[PDB]
Amino acid sequence: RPRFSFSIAAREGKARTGTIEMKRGVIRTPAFMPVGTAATVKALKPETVRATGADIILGNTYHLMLRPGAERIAKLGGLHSFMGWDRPILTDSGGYQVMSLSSLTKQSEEGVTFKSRHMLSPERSIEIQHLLGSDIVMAFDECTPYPATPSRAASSMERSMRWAKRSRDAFDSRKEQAENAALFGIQQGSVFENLRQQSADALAEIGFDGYAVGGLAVGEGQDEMFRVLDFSVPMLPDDKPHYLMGVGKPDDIVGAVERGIDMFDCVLPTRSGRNGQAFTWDGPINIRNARFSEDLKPLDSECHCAVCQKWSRAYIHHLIRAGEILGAMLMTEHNIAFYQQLMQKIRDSISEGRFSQFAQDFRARYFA
Amino acid sequence: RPRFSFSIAAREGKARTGTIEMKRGVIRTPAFMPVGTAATVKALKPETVRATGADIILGNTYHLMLRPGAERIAKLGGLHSFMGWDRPILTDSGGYQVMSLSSLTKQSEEGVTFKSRHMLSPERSIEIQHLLGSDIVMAFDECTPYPATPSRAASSMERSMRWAKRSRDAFDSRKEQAENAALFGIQQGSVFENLRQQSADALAEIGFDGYAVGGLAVGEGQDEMFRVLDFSVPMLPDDKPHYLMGVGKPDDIVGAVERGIDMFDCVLPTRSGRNGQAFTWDGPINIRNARFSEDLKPLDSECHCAVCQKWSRAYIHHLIRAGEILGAMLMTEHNIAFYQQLMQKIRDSISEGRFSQFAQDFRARYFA
Ligand SMILES: Nc1nc(=O)c2cc3nc(NCCN4CCCCC4)[nH]c3cc2[nH]1
Ligand SMILES: Nc1nc(=O)c2cc3nc(NCCN4CCCCC4)[nH]c3cc2[nH]1
Ligand SMILES: [Cl-]
Ligand SMILES: [Cl-]
Ligand SMILES: [Zn+2]
Ligand SMILES: [Zn+2]
Repeated sequence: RPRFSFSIAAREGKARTGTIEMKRGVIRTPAFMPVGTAATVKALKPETVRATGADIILGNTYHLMLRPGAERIAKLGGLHSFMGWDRPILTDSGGYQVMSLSSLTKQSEEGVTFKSRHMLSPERSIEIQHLLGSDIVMAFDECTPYPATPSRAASSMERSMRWAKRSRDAFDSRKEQAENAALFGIQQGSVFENLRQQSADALAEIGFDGYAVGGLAVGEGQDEMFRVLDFSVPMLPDDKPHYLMGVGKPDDIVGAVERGIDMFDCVLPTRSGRNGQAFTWDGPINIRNARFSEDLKPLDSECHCAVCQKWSRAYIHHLIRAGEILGAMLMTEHNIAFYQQLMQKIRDSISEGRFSQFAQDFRARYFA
Repeated sequence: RPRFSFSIAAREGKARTGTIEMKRGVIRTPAFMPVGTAATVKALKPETVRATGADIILGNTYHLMLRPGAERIAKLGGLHSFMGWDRPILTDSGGYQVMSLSSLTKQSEEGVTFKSRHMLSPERSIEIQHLLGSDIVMAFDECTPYPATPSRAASSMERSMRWAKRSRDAFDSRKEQAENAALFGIQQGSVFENLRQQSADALAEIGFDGYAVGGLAVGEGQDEMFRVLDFSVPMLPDDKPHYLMGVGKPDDIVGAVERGIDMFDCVLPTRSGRNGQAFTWDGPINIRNARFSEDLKPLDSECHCAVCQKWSRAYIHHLIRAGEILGAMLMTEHNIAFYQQLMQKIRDSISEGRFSQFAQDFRARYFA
């Protein structure tokens, strides 16, 4: 198996479908990555994550470096062995989470020091991801807060680009990592076209295996996110994967694919599952609602998941009302399966040249 | 398949091993029943409960009548369909739980009224268990508090015996229930030999499919519980199953089998699993302890369960420390599997006439 090979099998407008081949497996694109921040996709065994159709999951440098620790995970045989997931794992670099979750931060050209006292930098981030045994390593960046003035966005993006080069160099210096893993760069520039262009130029000059659109899904809303994607995605190399970080709701995913995105991750299906929200083709439902107390239908009428084959809305309603762990388990498995089925329909429709019609049909029903 | 047929295949001293055949499946005895109070064995899919080796699970009249409701479960197709467990279910009658969990109770010859305002009586308890579709129905009784004076124990036991007859009559009046389910009586009498005898006599005169030893595991401790079992179990009909309610720790189970008990239920493996206690052949361990943070061994070195085949102590330690649902799932599956393996070893050793040696070996190692 190759270290990293991206093939585009079909296109429709800006949308693409294909595969990334890696040593630990094949990733079908457009891809959705379930989030496994604490070395677990919450409430699911890895075998169940795979059963839903997931090809790859997301982990986090920031969380794992704090608990259980990067050196510790390496001593225990690496993240794959530790959590029992043998397929590809993409790890975020800490760039976002250090600023989102830390009680106090000190930012400088060297990197970021923070209180959980720890340090992250391009070099340390890449080293941690090496110790974890990540398959797709993210460059260490800064997710510019929204909104930002053009000047603040510019200085932030420029620092990220210097950090991108340091990330590239650190990754390339570690022979085993360079041989077995892939490195993605992260575009910044807030909502500004000229900065997005400068960022894309800088990343392409360095050269990466894939390119993430960073700095979005940070409160700007779908209209603005789509506006920025409209000009930002075409700036990235066409022949490499495009990864939209932290997106999103089903309609966000469809629109982002229409704009050239190949990869997604989001806590929504897992988190909202635990909170009682189930995704269906007719839009989300809250299973806690009294209207479901005697509803014998599955969560979704078409869904092929094991939950929908076996249990009723009424039962899951009871479980979630009761605070039962099995409620969280079943809701989560269903939601992750729903997300994977969405990605499968997207892939199939692009392959068949009917993605535009799929997007239209999807929205008409989902938002009816 | 028969409604109810108990066969004893082998004996050693007071210990027996055999099978109960019922319409929904065979129960190997001595049997351990995982507890499923809220219509779920906490943190496990029914398929996982079955995978551990369980033949039958326990449900509760008291909890289910309050949430989601007995009529509601019947409208939804019965408890088996509702929760997705198609094998036998034994339901406790509410006799214990109404007094243990209710905020206020009023006790009379008719039954018990309580605040969650509801009513339980022999007739209502049997009706609820009918609506649930229970396979083994428990008589509605009173679990005498411990300690009790001989006179208080006597009056309590006598009321339970009158309630046992009312339970028998209510069950027999419902043709579908009498055709498809079994009814067990519950012996009371606290710690007093003469009262236990009077209770056994009363139950045998009425006639039941099985006989539970009630009124124990209520704070008396193992020495006293065993002392009472020594004289109480031989009073019950030899040719019917003997069920010790609410027991217990592994050593309690072994000693109770040595005293003629065929059936057990306890929340210990599930509850203590969630709390970080794992059962092993060398005694329980608390997986949260720092000593496990880098321990690559499975929870137990011999255990055949899926958890022990795949994950380390170190990983489970991390999960439980982090409050992750998967931690609860894995600990629970392992503990329930451990309990089932204990029952299998008990069954095999009695079958082979080496149970005494097994009990000795078990204790020497478990308590080393
Ligand atoms: N290294 C790095 N750089 C980014 O610019 C970035 C940008 C991101 N934007 C998000 N948004 C997450 C949105 N999420 C939606 C569901 C509820 C929780 C928040 N996650 C991100 C992660 C990111 N990681
Ligand atoms: N109907 C009925 N009658 C009883 O005499 C009875 C006696 C019981 N004794 C227990 N003890 C439960 C012990 N358990 C150990 C693990 C922690 C929680 C308490 N459960 C019982 C249930 C019972 N149910
Ligand atoms: Cl997210
Ligand atoms: Cl118990
Ligand atoms: Zn489903
Ligand atoms: Zn095990």
